[PDB]
Amino acid sequence: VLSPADKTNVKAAWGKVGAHAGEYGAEALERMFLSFPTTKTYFPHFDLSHGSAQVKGHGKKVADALTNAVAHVDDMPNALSALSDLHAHKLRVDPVNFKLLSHCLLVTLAAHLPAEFTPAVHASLDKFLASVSTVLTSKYR
Amino acid sequence: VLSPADKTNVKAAWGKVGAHAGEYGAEALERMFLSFPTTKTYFPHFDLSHGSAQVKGHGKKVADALTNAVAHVDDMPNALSALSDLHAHKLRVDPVNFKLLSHCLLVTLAAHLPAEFTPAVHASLDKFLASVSTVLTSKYR
Amino acid sequence: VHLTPEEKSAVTALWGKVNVDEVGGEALGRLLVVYPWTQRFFESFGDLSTPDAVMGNPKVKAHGKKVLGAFSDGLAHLDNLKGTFATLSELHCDKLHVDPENFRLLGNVLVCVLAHHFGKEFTPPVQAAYQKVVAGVANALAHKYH
Amino acid sequence: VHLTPEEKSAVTALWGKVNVDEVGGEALGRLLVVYPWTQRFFESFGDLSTPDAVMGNPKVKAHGKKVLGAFSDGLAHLDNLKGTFATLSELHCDKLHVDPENFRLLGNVLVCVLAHHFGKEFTPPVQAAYQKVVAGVANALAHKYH
Ligand code: HEM
Ligand code: HEM
Ligand code: HEM
Ligand code: HEM
Repeated sequence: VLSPADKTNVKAAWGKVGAHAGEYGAEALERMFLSFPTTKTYFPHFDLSHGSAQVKGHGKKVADALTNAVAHVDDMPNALSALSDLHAHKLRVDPVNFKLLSHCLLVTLAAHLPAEFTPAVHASLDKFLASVSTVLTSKYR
Repeated sequence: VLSPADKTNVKAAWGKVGAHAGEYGAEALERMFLSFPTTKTYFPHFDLSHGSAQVKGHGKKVADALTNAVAHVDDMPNALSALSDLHAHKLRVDPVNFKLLSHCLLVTLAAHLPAEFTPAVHASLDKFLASVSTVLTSKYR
Repeated sequence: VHLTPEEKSAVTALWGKVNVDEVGGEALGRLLVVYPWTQRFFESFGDLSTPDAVMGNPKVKAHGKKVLGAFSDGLAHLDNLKGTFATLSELHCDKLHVDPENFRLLGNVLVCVLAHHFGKEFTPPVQAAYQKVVAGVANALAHKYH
Repeated sequence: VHLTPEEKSAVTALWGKVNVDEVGGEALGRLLVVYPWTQRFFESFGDLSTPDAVMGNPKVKAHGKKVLGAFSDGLAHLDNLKGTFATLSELHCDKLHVDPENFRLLGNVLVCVLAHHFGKEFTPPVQAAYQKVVAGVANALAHKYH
């Protein structure tokens, strides 16, 4: 459950990300594939080498989705409705993996936002990514 | 999300359990302590030997909580309010342990309900136990 | 995997009563029902849209037999699971692209199935022994992932 | 844990720049803030109800130093983490009653602290090497639980 403080924190952190959101998306993905190789099982059709355009492209889509989630933080389940359908009925990614990507996004943000990544913001961002994950897996069964 | 079919399945299975709720709760705990020994870290004040009075008493309390939850399936956050509060602010059991207990409760039920534990009912109970675990950890942060 | 000799003996004593054909189909079918996302690997099997379709699907039954036959062979080498499942680990990673989390899910569904099948004989200590086995098999199957 | 030679070099090189005292207090503090249920082991430390309280607590700082100092010692014995941490595993299980999931959580928080501190130097390959190390230490600390 996000508190107003959490929403405030996420909107400030995501705002500083700004136009680099897509870049960070791609880096989080690269960090995930290297740190947790079992996640590559969902991308057999991708070139996963460093600097891959598919990774850069997919990173952009993930980032744009998160930006939309932040804009619609008070009604995420409707805002992400299409994505939750796609993940539940088509992609069918095991829920454990969402934690892995979330961790890698936090690591990425920490590496890019020294001043803004305080313990309070870290906590709000972790809750936020967990809520997004929960929404993306809410229609699995 | 629990569908009407899920609710019917759970109600039917738990009704078959009836007066044995407490016995099954104790069995589930013993199963958990033996299969997943890290769970014992939360009970250093208990005698955990087979048939211990503390295990028996605790199993009955756990079972009664689940009976209450089944009866209030459409109103679980309110019905389990005291327990959510207790777990979040006093006991503070790491969320991963709820899936270990839920698995051991399913195994216990399987072992006792030959006719009733069909694949559909198995799914509904697993969903029910996940929902209960979610409510109990909902106030953690 | 480190099972005690009394744990090993309990595991083998119970397994001798298991019809791997029946149990295999039931275990794989329940996995597909209880955790629907695992269906992603079996679109080639046909209709899996309802519990009744899954449980009655002949390809699900045949595959269950194969899986649990390989599991059964593994029980003869509890002291060297890594070795026994090495080729299968490579196959599941490089060719089939199966997330190893699925092996853990199947392990727990199998434990439920054994409990359903044997009832009171599936005691807490016997369960504990099978939990070690199923974790060990999942770890072995995940060892060659990269 | 098996690290490739370049991984070993990366781990060692970065760690040579870490101030254990500082990093330790930050990682433990962040654990207590981000996952507040971990506060259950530290009631005697005082009021831990706000982030500022936690981060400025001298007992959190001190314990952070202790924890990370032991961790540091382990980096010199990557080839035998289990033996190195055996006595500490037994202590955490039998005396302190610490659920080993806590070791996994601290590992991930530690990764975030290193990234925060080192920025761009904490590259994807460097993170991967550290993820292997923190998982190995966590498994080592969990090994003697019974
Ligand atoms: C914050 C969590 C995540 C978000 C917001 C997210 C969002 C998205 C978006 C926006 C797409 C593109 C959909 C489209 O093109 O219409 C997508 C596709 C996909 N996602 Fe998720 N995703 C998340 C986590 C994950 C995880 C954890 C995995 C598994 C490791 C995963 C696997 C996939 C795959 C395989 C695709 C299809 C890629 C392709 O073929 O182009 N995603 N996701
Ligand atoms: C199905 C999920 C669970 C439910 C419904 C449940 C319910 C309960 C209930 C009813 C109580 C007694 C409260 C009272 O004193 O009136 C309790 C206490 C307790 N629970 Fe939970 N519990 C669950 C899972 C867990 C988990 C997984 C653990 C950790 C492994 C755990 C650890 C404890 C502990 C340590 C106590 C205090 C026991 C004592 O000192 O007497 N519980 N729980
Ligand atoms: C106890 C764990 C498991 C064992 C021992 C096992 C064993 C096997 C074996 C022996 C084969 C046939 C290999 C060949 O000769 O081609 C196979 C194939 C396969 N397995 Fe696994 N399996 C296990 C779990 C799983 C699970 C959990 C999944 C997915 C949810 C899975 C997915 C597959 C798929 C998709 C195939 C190929 C099916 C086909 O031929 O169309 N396996 N497995
Ligand atoms: C990298 C993982 C960790 C290492 C290497 C580590 C190491 C240590 C060491 C060296 C001590 C002092 C033991 C002694 O007095 O001889 C200690 C104590 C303790 N640790 Fe761990 N620790 C780790 C993680 C954790 C975590 C995650 C928690 C809980 C969140 C925890 C809880 C405690 C507690 C409660 C004590 C006793 C504190 C006291 O008496 O002042 N430890 N640990």
